[PDB]
Amino acid sequence: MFEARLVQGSILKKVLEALKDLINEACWDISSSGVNLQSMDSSHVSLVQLTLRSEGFDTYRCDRNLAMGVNLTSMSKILKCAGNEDIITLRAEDNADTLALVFEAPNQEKVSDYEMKLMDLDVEQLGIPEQEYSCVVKMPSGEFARICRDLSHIGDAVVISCAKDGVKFSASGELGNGNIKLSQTSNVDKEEEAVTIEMNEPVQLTFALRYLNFFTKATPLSSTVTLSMSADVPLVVEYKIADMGHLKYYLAPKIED
Amino acid sequence: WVDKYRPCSLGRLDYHKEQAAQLRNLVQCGDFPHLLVYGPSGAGKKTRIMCILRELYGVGVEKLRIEHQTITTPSKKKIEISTIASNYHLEVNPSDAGNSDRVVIQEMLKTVAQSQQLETNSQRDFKVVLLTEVDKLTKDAQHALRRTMEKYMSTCRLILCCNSTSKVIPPIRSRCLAVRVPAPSIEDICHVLSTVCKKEGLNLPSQLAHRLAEKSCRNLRKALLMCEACRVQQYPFTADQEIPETDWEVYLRETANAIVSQQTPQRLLEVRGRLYELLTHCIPPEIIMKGLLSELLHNCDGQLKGEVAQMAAYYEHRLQLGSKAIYHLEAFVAKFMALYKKFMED
Amino acid sequence: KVENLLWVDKYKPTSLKTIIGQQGDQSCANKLLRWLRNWQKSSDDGSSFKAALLSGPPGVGKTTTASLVCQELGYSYVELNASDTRSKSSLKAIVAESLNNTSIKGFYSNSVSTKHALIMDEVDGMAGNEDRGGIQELIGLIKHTKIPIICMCNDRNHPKIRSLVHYCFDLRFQRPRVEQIKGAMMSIAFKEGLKIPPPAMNEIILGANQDIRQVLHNLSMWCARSKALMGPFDVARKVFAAGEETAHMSLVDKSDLFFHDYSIAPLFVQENYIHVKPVAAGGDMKKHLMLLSRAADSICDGDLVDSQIRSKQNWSLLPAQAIYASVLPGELMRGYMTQFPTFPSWLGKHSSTGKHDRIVQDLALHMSLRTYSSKRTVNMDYLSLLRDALVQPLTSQGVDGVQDVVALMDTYYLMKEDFENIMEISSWGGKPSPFSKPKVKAAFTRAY
Amino acid sequence: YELPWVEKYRPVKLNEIVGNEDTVSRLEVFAREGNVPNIIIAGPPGTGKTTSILCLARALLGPALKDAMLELNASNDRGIDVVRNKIKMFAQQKVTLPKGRHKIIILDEADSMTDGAQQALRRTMEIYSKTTRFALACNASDKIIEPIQSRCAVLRYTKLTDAQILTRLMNVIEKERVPYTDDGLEAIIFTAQGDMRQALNNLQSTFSGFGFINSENVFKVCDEPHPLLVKEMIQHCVNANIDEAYKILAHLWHLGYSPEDIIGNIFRVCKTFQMAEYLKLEFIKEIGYTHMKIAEGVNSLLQMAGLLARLCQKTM
Amino acid sequence: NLPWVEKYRPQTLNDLISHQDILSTIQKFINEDRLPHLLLYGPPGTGKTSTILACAKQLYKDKEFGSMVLELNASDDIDIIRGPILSFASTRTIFKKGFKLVILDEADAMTQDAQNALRRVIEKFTENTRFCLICNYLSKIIPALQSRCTRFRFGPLTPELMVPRLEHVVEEEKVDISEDGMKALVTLSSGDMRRALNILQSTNMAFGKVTEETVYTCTGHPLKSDIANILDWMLNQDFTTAYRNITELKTLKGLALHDILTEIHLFVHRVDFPSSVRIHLLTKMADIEYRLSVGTNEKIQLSSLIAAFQVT
Ligand SMILES: Nc1ncnc2c1ncn2[C@@H]1O[C@H](COP(=O)(O)OP(=O)(O)OP(O)(O)=S)[C@@H](O)[C@H]1O
Ligand SMILES: Nc1ncnc2c1ncn2[C@@H]1O[C@H](COP(=O)(O)OP(=O)(O)OP(O)(O)=S)[C@@H](O)[C@H]1O
Ligand SMILES: Nc1ncnc2c1ncn2[C@@H]1O[C@H](COP(=O)(O)OP(=O)(O)OP(O)(O)=S)[C@@H](O)[C@H]1O
Ligand SMILES: Nc1ncnc2c1ncn2[C@@H]1O[C@H](COP(=O)(O)OP(=O)(O)O)[C@@H](O)[C@H]1O
Ligand SMILES: [Mg+2]
Ligand SMILES: [Mg+2]
Ligand SMILES: [Mg+2]
Repeated sequence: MFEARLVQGSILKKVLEALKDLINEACWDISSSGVNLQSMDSSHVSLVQLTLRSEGFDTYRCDRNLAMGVNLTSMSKILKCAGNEDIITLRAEDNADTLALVFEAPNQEKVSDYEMKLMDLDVEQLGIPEQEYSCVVKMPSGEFARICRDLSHIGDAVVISCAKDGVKFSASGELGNGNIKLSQTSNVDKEEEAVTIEMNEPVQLTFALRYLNFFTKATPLSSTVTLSMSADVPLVVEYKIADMGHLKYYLAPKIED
Repeated sequence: WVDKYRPCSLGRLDYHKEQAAQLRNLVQCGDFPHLLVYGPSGAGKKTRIMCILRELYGVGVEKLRIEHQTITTPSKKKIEISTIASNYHLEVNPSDAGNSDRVVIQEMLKTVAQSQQLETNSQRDFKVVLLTEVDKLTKDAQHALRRTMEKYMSTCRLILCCNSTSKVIPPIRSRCLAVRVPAPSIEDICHVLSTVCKKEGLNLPSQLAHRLAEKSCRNLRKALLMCEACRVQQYPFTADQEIPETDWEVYLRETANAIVSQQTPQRLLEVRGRLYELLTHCIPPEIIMKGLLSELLHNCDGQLKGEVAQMAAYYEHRLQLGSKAIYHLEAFVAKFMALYKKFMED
Repeated sequence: KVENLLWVDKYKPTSLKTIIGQQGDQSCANKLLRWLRNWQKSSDDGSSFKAALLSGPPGVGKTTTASLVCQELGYSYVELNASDTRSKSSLKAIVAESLNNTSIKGFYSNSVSTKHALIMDEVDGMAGNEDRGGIQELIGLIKHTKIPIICMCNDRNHPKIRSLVHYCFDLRFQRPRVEQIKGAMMSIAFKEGLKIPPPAMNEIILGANQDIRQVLHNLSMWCARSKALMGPFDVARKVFAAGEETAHMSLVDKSDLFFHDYSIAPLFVQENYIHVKPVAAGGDMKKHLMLLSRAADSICDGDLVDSQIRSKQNWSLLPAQAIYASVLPGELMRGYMTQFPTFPSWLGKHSSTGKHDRIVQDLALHMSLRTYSSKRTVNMDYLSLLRDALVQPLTSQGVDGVQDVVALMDTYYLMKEDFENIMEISSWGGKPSPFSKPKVKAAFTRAY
Repeated sequence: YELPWVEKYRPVKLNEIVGNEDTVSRLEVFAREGNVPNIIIAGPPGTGKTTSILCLARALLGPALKDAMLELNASNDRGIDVVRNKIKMFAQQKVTLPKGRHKIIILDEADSMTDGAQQALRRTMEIYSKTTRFALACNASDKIIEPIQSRCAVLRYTKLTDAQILTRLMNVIEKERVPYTDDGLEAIIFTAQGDMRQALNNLQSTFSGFGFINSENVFKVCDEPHPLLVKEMIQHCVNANIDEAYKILAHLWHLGYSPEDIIGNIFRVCKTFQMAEYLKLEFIKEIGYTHMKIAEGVNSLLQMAGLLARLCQKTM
Repeated sequence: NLPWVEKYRPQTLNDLISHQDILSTIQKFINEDRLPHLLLYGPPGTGKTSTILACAKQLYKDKEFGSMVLELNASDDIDIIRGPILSFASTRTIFKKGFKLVILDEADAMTQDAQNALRRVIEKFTENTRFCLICNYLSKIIPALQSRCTRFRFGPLTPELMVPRLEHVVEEEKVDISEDGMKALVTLSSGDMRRALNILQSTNMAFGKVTEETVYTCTGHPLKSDIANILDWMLNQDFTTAYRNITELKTLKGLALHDILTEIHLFVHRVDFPSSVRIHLLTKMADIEYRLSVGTNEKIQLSSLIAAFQVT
């Protein structure tokens, strides 16, 4: 039996509204170490890796390593039934067909125990190796979301150029051209908004904006987004969780001529 | 060169000159009516129609294109049709849609009527919707044609190019000026052949042109093709050329001769194979029946010809009611064998 | 141990040398393999296309062919079935940004291989209001792509697909010959421990119309009936017998013989009634011919009833048809079948007629200078004279075949495909085309 | 509210279906071993298609029938959107069944699905065949597109002989103790025409309206042209007596029997009649011709009288 | 003003005539709460939509009649089944306890797919909604659907039964009806009380008196003497003078060839022939009718009919 009680319930909610539009159905790999989720977009262009460590869950109990396929749309539809203050308890039997989610209101007698129906998913874990990226840009999440949502109005392809002095996003569409250059920030009081660009070689890649806008749906997860990027490897948009794990999005570059 | 010497102006026609002057007077006066032009195949209905269009609109009626429209049946069986169109007319054959000929008429007439509302100013205030092969429209489609012909009378005129109007509803015959294009005489065919060869600069003699005319059987296109085909093989033109005939004429003739030769089921099976080879090449069953019946009547007795003629008429009639033509063709053959053997033996 | 898998999945073609249909030099699977292997040179004479269109009858191996081809070359494909919505908006929001993009399977593999391709299966299912504007956006994607799109259809002669074939390398799967499927299914039935007489195997393969999936499902049901311890050919042979059905059959039974497979029984009877020798007509050919004519009359009456039932769905005339097309001829031809109840062979002739029809219609539409007749013999005689026009220059002089072929091909707006169509279209009686009756044809395809 | 006999006596296991011994034998084999293929059961109405599929699904799954079976009637929305969402999410759904058992998706009235729905159902049938099995039922097996028949075993069903309907009718009578007589049972079997559900419905309606079952009473609730009158009319036509056959014909026309009904009964009676053989065939030919002419729309009494005149002049 | 086909409608269930067995059985069904789905079929004007409406008004009240009875015509439109019918049958009515009633008039104009859907709807909700289908051709109804429900053939009304109601209507109104005007009304009605009352009212309102001549002129029905004249021209004249006479009569009054042919058939059966001649007349007339059904010239078909009669 796998039972995981999480007091910070909202996290789950947010995560599922972060994936439910990029991924349609995923395979939660539960183990005594935590919860992992590696899942490729249906068009084989974007990959997502979620990790929630067992030390972040208020109570964690996994006996045998489960691998439960869920329909992330159905899971989001179930989790939308929980208030932002609820204590969420996932529970699943040895090899059950259903996953019981118990939302307990914090200070009431209202306890709502739903029972989602798992699906059959035969996915293979892609092997992503630990890399040392050329350009790592740690910026505020809202900043990146604004950048992507703005450039989506101009054109449907963002050219990211990570030079020495600062990163520069660019786009060109039938109504004109635009480019947001983003300079590194100084050692000024607030820490979260301090842009931090650590580069080794000036890289330049071209990515699709549809998937970047799918990525930015996880901005409420954390305030700082980390863009790792090297030549001819997928962009790595990483959002930390509140000391529970992380959520990384790999986006593959456009075809260069 | 069949398409290389066909005239393009009503004053340039080779035969039926009084009718040509009449048609010119018609297009000259106002309010061009709905025309129903008919007459045996290969007599010049399309030539006269194209000349009428050249007299009606400018010469821009020759710079045409080929549009491919899709129609939807009262179910999901989608059908695709071919409309040859110009800047002032549209020639569609609303019969390839086998039994969905009622919707193509409505939709095409509607589309042409609405396109004429987009600044038709060249010389006339209407367009022409030339429907070829009208006598094969279903009655439910001819009724729609009747309705949508008046519904959009003011903006588009119709020219129905059929032959042997016998299967055209009187409601239509009463709303179209009947232009009748007879088959040109033997002498007219001879004169147009001599004219074509002289413009070609050839030596077409006076005894070969007459053989071409008598073999063409008042069909001008057949005569022109035979003249062109006796040149691709033996340019010098003598009095006794072996003027060729199309492949299927020969096949249908040898099939009839085979039916006449033997009267055994082992022969009837080979005749079934021949009828399949004929049907597969998409030649109409009525043509098969008429061509078989002729060569058969050439090999019967005067007392038997009546029964055979009535048998062919009966079977052909029934074939126009069923779906699989090979059934009725083979039945006709089997019946003729059973009759001819009993006649010859006895 | 119980099996949780069908035969259609136990004995699927796990490799490429196992596709029963095509293992030849230039077949639908090797042509596609060679078009894919050197697709990079695009961005057979099909190296100029950006997409393939595998089309043909059901159950022949199109899906398996495309999957195994994309799998042998290390490609990685994204299949889009008909159970996936593919309207214009959905299509250009799902697969638009993936065509000119790199696949993440190209970096992270569990070896690593680039060359991502797309597979658009069941492209003729993109019909109806749900998939509104699918084919238009699909050709708009094919026009601007950077990865090989492999579209699969089911009937190339479709209105929506006719606007798509102009952009796709056109492959066409043939129904596999009966001997190939026979060898394969005999090997399979041997693996399974099921013994079936080869005649019954030929019967099963023919009744299923050489549909390998259907013959596999039929073998499964056969083995099921075997473990439990009347086909079309059998009933078609039981209607023209004499000696055993004297008291065994009545009008109800003879009328029921039609109802076993009432959709195909009349065709079987019309095909096999001619190989019978009426016991009533004891060798007297004058009576045997008369019985044949009477049976033919009855079969035409059955055809009339059939054409009447088809139009308005009036299933109350089924007994009348059973009387005209199956019982009557029986009593008229009640002798002894000679050889075998051969297949009706009318469906193939109707399909070939539809092919010749559309071929002639296309060739005639290109000759729309100032003359046209949709599909009549008017065009069959223009096109016979065009075939004798074309072949003449080359028959008589090798040096003028090119000049005249081009002059005519461009005077009437014709192409090389049109040439091939006009050549083996007017071959009556299996007569060889006057173009194979040598050295100039090689330079003829290369210089055109 | 008591439920009808068509349901109170519905067979709950395949040993009680009397329809087609060979096909039901195949299905019992499948209910024993357990690895069914996608099956399309096609046949005339009332013969036990829905019942066979339901009993097969029950015997396969067992107590997981609430969890592993999805039935979709003709009264349910089965457009392309339902086929792409509900049926697909059920095929993908995980249910743990014994070794050889599979989930079952019963699409009753499979001939009522539009082509788009079946096209969207093809690949769902094909992909998930490792855990999901489909069981379609239909009457017109040509309304199902060819690619769906290519991935199904097409099990044919045929009408029931009179003996089978009689056995089941006696099994029901024994349980209900309804007073009957042989002529009444022959009347019910004549009005049934193979439909085993029609026979039961007529039995229950007759018993509930009147009680005792006799032919006089059976033809008081069915009320089609009494086969004795039609037999007498055909007999007069055999003796070349037109003026005495038109008598019965105009009598039947007086009571307002539609000519389609008159021709249906004339055919069904002239088929199993006691004439010669050649004469019977010469009669059935003309009756078929007139049936064609009436289905086409020429349904006046003059056409029936012309049919009688032809039948008379066949026997000089 | 108000038509007599509505003023004299049978308001109760016993005011129905000529169907005493069916009416008694339906009344017994009502008394015992055993009312099954009903299929009322038969020729027009015989009392179907009145039988079921009387049964309804006996079953519900007049204020429950809007929320528990769905009177739906089937000739307006598969969507009608899963639409209003499935949404009416599946839902309860809030405060009323008891089944509902759905009355599908013209239930044979439904396509076969709609009848499959409706058969499943019926089979499902069979204890809170009773269906009553109404049709003229039971042959048009799918055998599946008809199996579900008990069938009642409302045949035509014999003239003995229907004459008393016409006599009551005549006495209640003021119609000076002759002793044969009633006969020429019963004959032309052909056994549907609606047409009988309609013809009677319209003729009494147009001419003012009903007799054997006035009704024949108000309905334009070909008089018996005219058809006798035509048969005499055909039977006792030259071919050409019969063609001329028949054409002149056929154009004098509005007369087609279908009606000529029908009446001439009835006469062929009336008058005495050698009984081997009427086999020929009947065959030829039944072929001429088929020939006319396909849209042919009537000038060649009339001549064919005269040729048929020239066997004499
Ligand atoms: N050439 C073949 N060789 C071996 N098995 C075959 C072959 N063709 C079909 N099969 C079998 O039939 C099954 C289905 O074949 P598919 O290739 O899926 O048919 P299909 O061409 O997709 O037909 P559609 O999609 O209905 S038009 C496979 O799983 C194989 O078991
Ligand atoms: N072969 C049979 N053996 C026993 N009872 C049968 C048989 N066929 C039908 N029945 C009875 O008839 C009832 C209805 O039969 P169904 O299984 O509904 O037939 P069906 O094939 O569904 O007919 P449709 O769906 O209208 S085409 C069942 O509840 C049984 O009581
Ligand atoms: N048995 C009857 N008793 C009394 N009046 C009747 C009877 N039958 C018909 N009528 C009268 O005829 C009129 C029409 O009868 P309806 O019941 O409407 O016939 P109908 O069966 O509905 O015909 P349809 O709907 O066109 S098939 C009614 O208004 C009554 O006045
Ligand atoms: N007046 C004419 N002068 C010369 N050739 C003609 C004339 N009329 C018809 N033709 C010949 O007939 C050919 C086509 O006949 P067409 O006009 O199509 O008649 P139909 O429509 O009956 O076949 C033309 O290409 C031309 O060769
Ligand atoms: Mg496939
Ligand atoms: Mg059923
Ligand atoms: Mg009514």
